[PDB]
Amino acid sequence: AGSIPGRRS
Amino acid sequence: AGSIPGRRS
Amino acid sequence: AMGSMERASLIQKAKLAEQAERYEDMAAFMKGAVEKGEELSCEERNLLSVAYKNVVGGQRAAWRVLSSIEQKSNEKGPEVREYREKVETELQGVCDTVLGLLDSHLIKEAGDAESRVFYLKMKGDYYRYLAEVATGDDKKRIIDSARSAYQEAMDISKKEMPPTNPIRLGLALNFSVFHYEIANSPEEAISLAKTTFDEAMADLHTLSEDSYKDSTLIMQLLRDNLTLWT
Amino acid sequence: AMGSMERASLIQKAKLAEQAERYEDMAAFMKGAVEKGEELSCEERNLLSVAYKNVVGGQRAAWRVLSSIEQKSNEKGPEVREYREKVETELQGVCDTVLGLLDSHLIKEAGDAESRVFYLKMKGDYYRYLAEVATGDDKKRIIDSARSAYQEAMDISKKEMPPTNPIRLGLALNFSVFHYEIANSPEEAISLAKTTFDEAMADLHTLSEDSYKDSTLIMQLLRDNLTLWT
Ligand SMILES: *Cc1ccc([N+](=O)[O-])c(O)c1
Ligand SMILES: *Cc1ccc([N+](=O)[O-])c(O)c1
Ligand SMILES: [Cl-]
Ligand SMILES: [Cl-]
Repeated sequence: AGSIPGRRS
Repeated sequence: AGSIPGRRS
Repeated sequence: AMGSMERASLIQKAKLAEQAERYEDMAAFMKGAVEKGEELSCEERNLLSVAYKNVVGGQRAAWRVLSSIEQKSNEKGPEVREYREKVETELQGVCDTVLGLLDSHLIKEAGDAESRVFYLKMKGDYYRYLAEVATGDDKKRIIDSARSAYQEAMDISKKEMPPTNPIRLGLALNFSVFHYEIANSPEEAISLAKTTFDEAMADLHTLSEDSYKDSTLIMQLLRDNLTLWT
Repeated sequence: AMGSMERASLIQKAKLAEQAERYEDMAAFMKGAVEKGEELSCEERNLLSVAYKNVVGGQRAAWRVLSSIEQKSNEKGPEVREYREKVETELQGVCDTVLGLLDSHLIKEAGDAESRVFYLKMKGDYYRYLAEVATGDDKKRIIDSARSAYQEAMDISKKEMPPTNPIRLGLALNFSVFHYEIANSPEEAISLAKTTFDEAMADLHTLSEDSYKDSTLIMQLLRDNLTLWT
């Protein structure tokens, strides 16, 4: 189950 | 030019 | 340690730290920028979020490795537990720091829907990360704190944003993960993901080519989860 | 901070930190183990080396990103230089820490060829990393310190180890990189890599299947460099 990766601006 | 990676035991 | 550096220099160095993949530095720089007391721009909010997502993401991955080893062991001594506890404490400290920034005073000064939803989504996420490792008297209160932040963000985004807004979509994605992984409510998770996806699909016709790409990217993540859950 | 923890617990936690990809922790645990004052086993030496190779490897990668940005800029202000300097100082601190461990007192207590060559190779490597960022009065002395450590290690390994020994091969590989990248001696680098490879090829027939795999792995790295250099 994937949340927002959100690790790259 | 590659040295020994050496990052995994 | 950042009180003596200009706000603009902190932002510039946060961008450099991202390029160098120095996310602990990036987070410290953005923490310094927040503590200057001015509201954050859209780009600045993204830098804050990216920095701490990377830091806590590394901590969560390490915690899961160690927690898995610890579960298998249950005699090697106290070492696996001790070290899992150390990582867990550092993770909780980072979550507390982010939540402290939101509470002092990012959220209360956030008046626009875009900023307020963004910060409330963050608040839900970092309580969710606390909930992932919680086991004591306050696990239920931690879960309800995550739920409450997500719910307020959802209510605002449904009133103030179009169904394709990327922040609205990412909030719904993460709230659905909260339902599935934390709240033991897989049907709620599936229902939210489906309704979010379908409402966005119906609004894509209003978007430019670039906005279409932004929205369909996150819609695919909703679809990926539904494929895994059904 | 590790003085109160058992040596064996430090080693156990270093292994856990590697599994969790927490290399700063791994290095601190192995630094604590070294400071207990006992010699290190073969496996323990590898843990020490892996930990600090990862830590400094991350710092070197970040330094190169920032140094490249800084070179392109040469007006954005002092920020790129300031932050490159910060990373550079942290990198130099890690190198100094490792070199301090070797000098106090790993090398002087290392009597066997396998341990002494291992530590002298490390000493060459971490002076090489200092040389990569050096620009002042001591750049030449730093380069000669790397050269001297590598040379002593080479002399021992040629006397005491077979040409296929993985430590002997990795030492020659890294000394050849020193020649090519640091000492402006590409012909020496090429000659060393070729002679090392050919002498190993001729000794493979003496090895078991598992030793053969270990040696040919590093021989391929020598070949990769020769392909790049010729
Ligand atoms: C929380 C969130 C929502 C959307 C996007 N996006 O990429 O459009 C994020 O990175 C994060
Ligand atoms: C320095 C060195 C030499 C050999 C190997 N090996 O993998 O056989 C290393 O990891 C490091
Ligand atoms: Cl610990
Ligand atoms: Cl700086």
